[PDB]
Amino acid sequence: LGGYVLGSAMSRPIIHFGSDYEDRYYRENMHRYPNQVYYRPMDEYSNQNNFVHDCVNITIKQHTVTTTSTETDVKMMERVVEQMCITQYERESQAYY
Amino acid sequence: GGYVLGSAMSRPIIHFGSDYEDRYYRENMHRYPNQVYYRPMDEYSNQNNFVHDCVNITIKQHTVTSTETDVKMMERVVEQMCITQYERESQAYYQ
Repeated sequence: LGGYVLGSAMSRPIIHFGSDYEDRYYRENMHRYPNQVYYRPMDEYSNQNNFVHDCVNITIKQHTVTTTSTETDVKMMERVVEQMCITQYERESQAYY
Repeated sequence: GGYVLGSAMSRPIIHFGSDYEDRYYRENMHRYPNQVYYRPMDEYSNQNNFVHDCVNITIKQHTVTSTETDVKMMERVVEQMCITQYERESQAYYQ
């Protein structure tokens, strides 16, 4: 809780699954998940653990509100958001110090 | 085949959107494997096909060798280890 900011677009990561169905589904459908994440702006209480934790949590919540679907899409959304939040951390911390 | 087994590595930190899953991993991460199988780096490798192959072969090896929760967790762990292995291998390969 504390104010989040919507980050700039980034290229969507390719997420890999051991199941052939899901692996292909992601390749074909990745263009439909967001390519931006909401995050808590970096300050003295921030570290990589809580930055990504907070980012994944709020981004997933906001996407539910914004979308006003399937089990498969939920699973994949969460994985792409985590990878994007890690990128966002690298962006915000290589700009903080 | 043409795969190798990697050295054991620190288990990855992974965050989940569900509070339950997020805590389950925290508490049960030590019971997923801490090494992956992968296609060793050569002039055809890049991050995408390396991770693709490593996830495919490692998951297949552990299927041959679960709750829905553990299967999800396992895949996330393997993918992060595969990404870390790529970083290690490509750094060495370009020397």
